[PDB]
Amino acid sequence: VDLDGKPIQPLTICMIGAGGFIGSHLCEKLLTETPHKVLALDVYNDKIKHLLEPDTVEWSGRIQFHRINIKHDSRLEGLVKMADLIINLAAIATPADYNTRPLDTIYSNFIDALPVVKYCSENNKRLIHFSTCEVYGKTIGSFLPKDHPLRDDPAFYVLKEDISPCIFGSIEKQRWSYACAKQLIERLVYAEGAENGLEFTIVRPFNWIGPRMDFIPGIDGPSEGVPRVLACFSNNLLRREPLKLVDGGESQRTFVYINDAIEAVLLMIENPERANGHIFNVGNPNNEVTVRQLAEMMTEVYAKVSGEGAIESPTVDVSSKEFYGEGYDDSDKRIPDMTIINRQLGWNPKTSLWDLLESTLTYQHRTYAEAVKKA
Amino acid sequence: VDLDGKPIQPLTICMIGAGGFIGSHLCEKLLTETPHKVLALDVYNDKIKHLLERIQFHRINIKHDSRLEGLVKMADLIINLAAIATPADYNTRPLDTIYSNFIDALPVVKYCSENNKRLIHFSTCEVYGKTIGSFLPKDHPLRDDPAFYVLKEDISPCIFGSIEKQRWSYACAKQLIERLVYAEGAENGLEFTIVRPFNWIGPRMDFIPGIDGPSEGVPRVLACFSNNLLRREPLKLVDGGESQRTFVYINDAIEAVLLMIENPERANGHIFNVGNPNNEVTVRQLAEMMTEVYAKVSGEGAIESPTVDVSSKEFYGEGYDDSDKRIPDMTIINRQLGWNPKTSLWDLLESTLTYQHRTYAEAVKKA
Ligand SMILES: O=C(O)[C@H]1O[C@H](OP(=O)(O)OP(=O)(O)OC[C@H]2O[C@@H](n3ccc(=O)[nH]c3=O)[C@H](O)[C@@H]2O)[C@H](O)[C@@H](O)[C@@H]1O
Ligand SMILES: O=C(O)[C@H]1O[C@H](OP(=O)(O)OP(=O)(O)OC[C@H]2O[C@@H](n3ccc(=O)[nH]c3=O)[C@H](O)[C@@H]2O)[C@H](O)[C@@H](O)[C@@H]1O
Repeated sequence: VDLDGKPIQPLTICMIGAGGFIGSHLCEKLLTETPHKVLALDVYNDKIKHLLEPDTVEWSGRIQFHRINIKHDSRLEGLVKMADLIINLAAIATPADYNTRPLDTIYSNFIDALPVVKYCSENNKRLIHFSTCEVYGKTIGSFLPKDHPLRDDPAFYVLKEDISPCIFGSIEKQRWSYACAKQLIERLVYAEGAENGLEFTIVRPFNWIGPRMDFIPGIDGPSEGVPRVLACFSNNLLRREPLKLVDGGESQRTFVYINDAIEAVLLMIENPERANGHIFNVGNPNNEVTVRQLAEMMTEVYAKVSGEGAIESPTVDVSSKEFYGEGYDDSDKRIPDMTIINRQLGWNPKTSLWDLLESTLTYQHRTYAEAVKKA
Repeated sequence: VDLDGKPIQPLTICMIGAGGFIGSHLCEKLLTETPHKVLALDVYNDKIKHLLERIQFHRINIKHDSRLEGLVKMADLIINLAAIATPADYNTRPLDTIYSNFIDALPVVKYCSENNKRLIHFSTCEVYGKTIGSFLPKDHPLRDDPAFYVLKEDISPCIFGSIEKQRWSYACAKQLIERLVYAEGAENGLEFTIVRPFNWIGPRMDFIPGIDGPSEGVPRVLACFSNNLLRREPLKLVDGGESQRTFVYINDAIEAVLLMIENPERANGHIFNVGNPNNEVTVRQLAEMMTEVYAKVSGEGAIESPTVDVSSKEFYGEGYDDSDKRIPDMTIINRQLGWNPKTSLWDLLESTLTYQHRTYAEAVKKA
């Protein structure tokens, strides 16, 4: 039964990038908590093998992998035509190669999505596009003098979806390649919703954290790979190295437990009366920390989870030239405004930062420790 | 002879959107002041008809025309002006705007990089969008620090409205194309230069509605106010015309572009603000100043109230938002090409409105 009060008609859902971090967890909540049928499209299925017929036949029927690459594969339009609802996760989304493979980044996050949008509008299918909190980029507050009082006015850091600006660095700062592409795709989807009648919903994850995020370098992922902080630190703690802090890890972020976030997405799927039209911050404003804090807190939790204790210095500073490369720039403070999502879907994040790290690092320890020993 | 000191080897130049406002004036400076050969590509040639009986029109639409890649290969240097650039239909045809300013340019960029041709892409000062200063409280002292309103090309941010503010459709597309061109210059070896016009003003800009274009069309402020003065109506000021802009005489600007063409040792790599920081006014001021000049130029005098306020809902439509203050920086351009705008605002309006009066007045009477 939906929020409006109506009963929930089941759906065939075309999920693109469904073998990803967010994809995989979504498949789980859909299978376990709902009637819906999933078409899982991705180039890899590693993270959903545990749910495919070969590894199990408990969900034979209601999920179907299709190894497709949407860059060029005729098969796609038909697969879309096959479903009632398309969810597009398929994207390069590691900051690491926004300034290093800027063309592939732009093509990934803008160009390769356009077809998906063509087909949804043509065939009158509903679209859920996954954008990012990086679309807001920098916080107006960030340009005020150090410790200027205006920084304390929420006016200057809260990121409201209907009115806060999209602020990026100059062109030479190639990290914004990703954000600018995401901005344009949102603008296009919104328009297509306006010029044409596209039913759509756009999701801006603020730093979703849980298992399967990215990869541990050398194990599941590569050796010279560079993921996103959770994965990065995770590796540091497992390998018993210190945690590399980029320019002293003074940026801030707000982390939300992946489970909390998936509930949000579900509410959107099942209440199109209230999600069609809108853009949604999915984040947990209460779990804010600096990156240095995330690191400290993660070492503490990890010691709890591991048994094994501290490290001499558990962190170290490193220049962004050294770490990220040439044209790095950074989002300074993500704090989601929860008026729109709260009003439309009644959503709120239940889970604490400490709690979600206890959860996530136990998954990390139980998965990667016998492995990282044999290496 | 170039700035570096070298002599200038002549060039075949592929100019796309060459029958446009900027296109047309460029063809003139190339023909009259230089050795270069021009390939003029456009769907329309109306504004180059006068100089058409070293220049070769090709009625080509770049959206889909095989002919293009060969035309590009035909030249040494490509200049891409071809773009929807009227604020009017950024919030009203957002798809066509985005496709125009991002997607349709991509092929041009494919061919230039593939075939090792030099590219000059015309972007815009909108790419900066809003000034950081715009978010400080009314009359907050920090607004006076140039830190908060000058738009430096290598470091100032691109600040746009939320998504629902569809005017930024245009700016975001232009931003991404710049980012891609710059990326292609980095990942691949593309020789390129990007131009950010700040409000270039002069002769064949846009159209007069009902004479040079659609009766219900809506161009840029020069053309809009030009029509108001010619038709003897008041000048419609959008939300009291309190935004500011800096206008540069079209002739001054074209000199800049030429310097870039003829001095690749200094222009390859860079992004350039072409504007004239000294000619800043609010829109209300531009209107006042234009009515004054026009009275001078026309003979005919004032109007009772010569302006009137109008809501942007009423004027521009649904998702309008606005660049608040353009004031270009010039350190880069000035350092690379030695360029500076000679011409005054009043002077350039005396010039432009005399062209307007001599062109549109017998016409507007007969209507
Ligand atoms: O998960 C998200 O919601 C967002 O995460 C990333 O953006 P970001 O958070 O800036 O980048 P991360 O690499 O996760 O790290 C956060 C910040 O911590 C720092 N960091 C990261 C990694 C590390 O090992 N050390 C470190 O100090 C950097 O400032 C980095 O920008 C993606 O760019 C967005 O697409 C995505 O929506
Ligand atoms: O000339 C430029 O360099 C830029 O001009 C336009 O941007 P913009 O200046 O915002 O818009 P205009 O319609 O030219 O008018 C400027 C402002 O004057 C006001 N206006 C305009 C017209 C009118 O009749 N009345 C009026 O009050 C509005 O604030 C309007 O945005 C384009 O957005 C840019 O592509 C271009 O590079």
